This record gives sequence, structure tokens and C-alpha cells, in this order.
Amino acid sequence: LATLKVIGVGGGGNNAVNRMIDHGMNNVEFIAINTDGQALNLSKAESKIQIGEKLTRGLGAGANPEIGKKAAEESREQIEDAIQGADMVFVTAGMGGGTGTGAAPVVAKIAKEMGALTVGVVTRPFGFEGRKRQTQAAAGVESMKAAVDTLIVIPNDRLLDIVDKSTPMMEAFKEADNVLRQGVQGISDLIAVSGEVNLDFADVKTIMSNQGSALMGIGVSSGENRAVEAAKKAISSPLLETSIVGAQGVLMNITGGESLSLFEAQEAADIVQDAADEDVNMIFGTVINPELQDEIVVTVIATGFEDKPSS
Ligand SMILES: Nc1nc2c(ncn2[C@@H]2O[C@H](COP(=O)(O)OP(=O)(O)O)[C@@H](O)[C@H]2O)c(=O)[nH]1
Repeated sequence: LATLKVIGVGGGGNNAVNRMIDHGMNNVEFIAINTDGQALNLSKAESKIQIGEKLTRGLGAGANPEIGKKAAEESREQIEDAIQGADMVFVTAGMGGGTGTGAAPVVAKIAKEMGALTVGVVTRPFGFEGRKRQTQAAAGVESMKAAVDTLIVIPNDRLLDIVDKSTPMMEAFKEADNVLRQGVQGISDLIAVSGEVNLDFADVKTIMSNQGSALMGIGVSSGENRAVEAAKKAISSPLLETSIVGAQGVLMNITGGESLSLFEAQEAADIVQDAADEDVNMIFGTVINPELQDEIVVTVIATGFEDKPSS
């Protein structure tokens, strides 16, 4: 089965990796990449790469993206060794600092160069962090676009839309973490199970390879209108820079029990295509899990946003 790897670059990326490992992920290899030796020492990842030792003396990049870049370039061989054999690589980082901003694009370009389907999931800084951080991050996002197959951007300001006055910062961070984690899990599940209408890693490549922005979502629902409700949840995007609107390619997998109806499968597909408001090329799949009773799961991967709009 296709070899999946998730690579956290810099502080935010490392944090995401640690929290994903805590949450529980089967058949995924994690790699932690940082300049900061103290943070690496605390990483839960099975594979750790300290980059730029000579430049930083084991410290972080001090918000300087040129140091993050030079560090990654300096450690290219070690990064190549850690990635070798991967079929798909997810690179996650916080844009705005030095290590994520400068090194994540280098890491992604190595992963792609060496044949892996490469997806980035990065954050933009909070407005309260100031304009310099925002400007550095914007350059990082542009660099990431050039280095990956597909990119998902999570503006940290969106977290302010899902918290009340007391929600812990760490709880908010976990909500952002769900984007990459559930995207990885949906691909892992799609590879592992044969479906009645079967989609596999080649379908994922068709949808995600050499594209631009992406949306990856999952919805789960039971009862009346379950399919419509699951599809709406899969495309809901309160934390995303890139919503479903304008998608021209969608991989949609529906998992249900024996009761999964043709009518509700069409309903789900129609929700996604109507929200995209485009001529969508839909690669549709269906998995019947007989242990499931009234539950339905809809997973969506959407791309093609940069393609010329249709008439
Ligand atoms: N959502 C989220 N954002 C983070 C986290 N840690 C850092 N950030 C964001 O990431 C940006 C870069 O921080 P950091 O990754 O620690 O810097 P670096 O190590 O030099 O790359 C910060 O400016 C924040 O906006 C996290 O755990 N979650």
C-alpha cells in the first residue's frame, strides 16, 4: 500500500505532529524537522532531523526565513534520506516565523522532486502578530505554492471565529489540526479498503497532482437527511482560506452500511457540485461497511480552483 509521511517543519509544524501522534494515526510515518534542538528533543516523532546546527547553534531561526531556507538547503541529503520511498508526503508548518517559512518550501520541493505526491497544510499568522509576520508568511505561502502539488492554507485569524472568550488556545489549535489529520486519515482509509465503487491512490493522484489550492474534508451523519448533512459538513470551511467554491475536480467517497441508497448518494454529490458552482469532474466512490448501521461518512478532496472558469 502507498507509503504516507507527515512532516512537521518548525515550531507550529512540530506541534501539529506531536498532537497528531497523540490523537492516534495508523500507517503514517512522522518526521520532525527543526532548527530548534530543544523542541526536537521533545518531539514524539520516530524520525527527527535537526537542520542548520552551524547557522543557529541548535537554536531556532529567530523569525528569519533566510536562515530557515539556508538550514534546509544545508541538510538536503538528510531530508532526502528521511523521505526516500514515500508515495505521498504532507508538509505542515506555521508561516511567518523563520524555520517553517524558509524550510517548509525546501522540504516540499525535495519530496516532489523525488516522486511523492506532495501536499502542504500551513497556517498564516494572527493579525495580532503584526504586519511583518503577515508579510513574511505571505512570501512563505507563495514559495509553498511553487513547491507542492496541492496547498491548504488555514489563516489563524479564523480560529477567532470558533472560540468563545474562554476557549483554551490549545483547544483552538486542535481544531486547526483536524484539517490535516482528517485529510490524511481519509486517504489512508481510501487506500486500505476496497470499495463497491472503488477509488484508490491513482484517483488521489489524478485529483491532487500538479494542482494549486485544495480542500480536504469529511462529514459524518445519521438519520433523516444524513447524506445531505454529511456532504455539507465535508465542504464546510470556517477555518479555510480555500472554500469549495470554484472547485473543478472532486474526489468524493461515501461510506455507509447496507442501507446506503442510490438516491442519497446522488443527493450528496449534488450538494457538492451545487456548492462548487462549476463544471465539476467528480471521481465518485462508494464503500459499504456492514458493521455500520445508520451512519454515513462523506469524504471530499477538491481541486482545480485555478483552472479557467467555465461558461
Ligand atoms: N495554529 C497554530 N499556529 C501556530 C502554532 N505554533 C505556531 N503557530 C503559528 O506559526 C507561526 C510561526 O511560528 P513557529 O512555527 O513557532 O516559527 P518557526 O519555528 O520559526 O517556524 C506563528 O507566527 C503562529 O502564527 C500552532 O501550534 N498552531
